[PDB]
Amino acid sequence: QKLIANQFNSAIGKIQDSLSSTASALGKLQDVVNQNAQALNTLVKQLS
Amino acid sequence: LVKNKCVNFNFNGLTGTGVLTESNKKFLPFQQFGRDIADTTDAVRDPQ
Ligand SMILES: *[C@@H]1O[C@H](CO)[C@@H](O)[C@H](O)[C@H]1NC(C)=O
Repeated sequence: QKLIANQFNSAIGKIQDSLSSTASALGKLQDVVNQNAQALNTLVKQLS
Repeated sequence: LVKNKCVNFNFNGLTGTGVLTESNKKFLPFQQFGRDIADTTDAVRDPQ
C-alpha cells in the first residue's frame, strides 16, 4: 500500500508540471477553439 | 455629439452605425480610424 500511495501521489505531481510547462498536451482542445474562431474570421472577411 | 446611446453617424466620410462612448485607446495623432481584428471599425477620432 505505502509504496503504491507514494507512486500515485508523486505521479499526480508530474501532471501539474507536465501541464504547468509544456503547452502541447492541450493542442486538441486548443485546436477546436482555433478552428471555430478561425472560420468566423474567414467568414467575416467575406463581408469585405 | 451624443454618447452611450445608439445612434447613426458619419465622421468625415467614415460612415457607420453604432453606439458611441468615451474610450481610453490612445489614437495616433496623424491617425484617423481605429480598427479591430476582423477589420471592422472599432473606434474613431472626433476632428472637432
Ligand atoms: C472647435 O471650436 C472650439 C471653439 O469654437 C475650439 O476651441 C476648438 O479648438 C475647435 N476644434 C478644433 C479641432 O480646432
